[PDB]
Amino acid sequence: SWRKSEVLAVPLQPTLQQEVILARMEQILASRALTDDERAQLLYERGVLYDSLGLRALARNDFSQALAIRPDMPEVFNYLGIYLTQAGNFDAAYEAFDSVLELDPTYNYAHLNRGIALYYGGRDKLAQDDLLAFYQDDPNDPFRSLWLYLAEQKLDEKQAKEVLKQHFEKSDKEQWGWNIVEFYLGNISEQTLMERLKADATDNTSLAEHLSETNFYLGKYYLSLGDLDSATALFKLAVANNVHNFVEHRYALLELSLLGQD
Amino acid sequence: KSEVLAVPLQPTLQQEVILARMEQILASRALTDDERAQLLYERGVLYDSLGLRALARNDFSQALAIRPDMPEVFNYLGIYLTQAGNFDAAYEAFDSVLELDPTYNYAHLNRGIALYYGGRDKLAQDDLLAFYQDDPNDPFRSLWLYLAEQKLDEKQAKEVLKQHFEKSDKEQWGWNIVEFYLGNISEQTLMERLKADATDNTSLAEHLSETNFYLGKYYLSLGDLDSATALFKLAVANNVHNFVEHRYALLELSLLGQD
Repeated sequence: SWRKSEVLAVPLQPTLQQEVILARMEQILASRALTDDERAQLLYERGVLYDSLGLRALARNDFSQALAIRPDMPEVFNYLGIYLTQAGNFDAAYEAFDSVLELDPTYNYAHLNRGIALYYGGRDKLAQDDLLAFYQDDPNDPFRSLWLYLAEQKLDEKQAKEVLKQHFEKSDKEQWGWNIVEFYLGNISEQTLMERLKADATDNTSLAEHLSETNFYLGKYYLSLGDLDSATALFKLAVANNVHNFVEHRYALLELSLLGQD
Repeated sequence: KSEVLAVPLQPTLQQEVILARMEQILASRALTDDERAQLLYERGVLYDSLGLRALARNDFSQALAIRPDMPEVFNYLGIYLTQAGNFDAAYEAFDSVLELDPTYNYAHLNRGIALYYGGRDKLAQDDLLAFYQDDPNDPFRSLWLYLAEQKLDEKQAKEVLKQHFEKSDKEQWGWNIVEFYLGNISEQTLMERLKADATDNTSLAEHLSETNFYLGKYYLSLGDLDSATALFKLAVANNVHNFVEHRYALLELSLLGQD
């Protein structure tokens, strides 16, 4: 009923170019004219594309095949750890991100992703160490502050908001996601946030991507207030955008999976 | 509040396992032309069901090149032509379907829909009446016939819908939507019945996909573009890629966006 009043995108669809590329990849992979390094590479690329299309099992199959050809692929263990997190296997996810960082200690995203895994794994203090490390590599990225806030808020919400406020204040305030931060701080209404979101989006994909991020963070906000019905609706609304490779899409599905259990 | 939404449908592990296996079989020289054609068709159907309609059309076209007597393939190719807005070419594809196989009934539904979208409502009504006649208890056949008749004569279209409802067993869930069309119940009541009838996330998504399309068409026919647009997006958000209502919610949204 209320759903007709929401800010909504057309759920994202595969593009023709993406489909053309997958068709060509099938043909090249089928041919006998690739060296192992060229194969491992192409399998990784196809895996990234399939993940981006929401086909995470086909992505996993490709990543794993590439890894068996070329073991030195932090990029693959990264995806594998994300998928373990999405599956609720946090212990194994930690071991995957540990492998990422042993192969390549500069592969940053493993801190983000291991942090998220630790968060969902109930290890808030350790999550903060990884998410702080990630934040430090780019303090202007509002999503890094949002994740650090999430990891501090169960323990000390008051302090979490003080920290988030400090992060917002230090930042250049340029990237759109700081709006989500201002909503979390109580500076703006949800109406103001949604207005700002529609105003910023200029086509369907930018709209879908804002709604995927924003509805996930609104979902977590309501969830942490104990409003399960709003949280649920908001996670569903996030996923409806079909931004398959966003962290917020992944963990919106995860949060829905957790609400479905209880 | 959350119960009027489904979790958007996702590929299942089995669907992805089947695709991976299909790739390796197609890469082999183990297939006769007839086996290859069939496997290509099957992959195409799966691709289609996952929303990967260009990969599907690739498989379908290749299958047809190997085995030209495939009404099944022309039917999908017709559907894609309708989705793409190429209604004349769509009519020709469905013509080929029916010339290869006059009993390929769904071609009449699909050509009907294509004629509707192509603005040929009287021609669309011949195909949709014929499709109706083949299964009068299928509410969706009455809904599409109604949609086609209502632009020409709304009073008459309603009176035929009313007779179709009356004559039907009124069992299938789609008759609820017909009841809303007929003015018997409120939209809220429809959505309450939908929630009560769905059993799990996939049937909820499938109901929401159908229902939101027909609600969107109702609003669109009243000139309420905003409600329509929301409803069509809400239909698509279910990810029921292979439903008529999904395909044409997407088409309607492309027509609305073109404006």
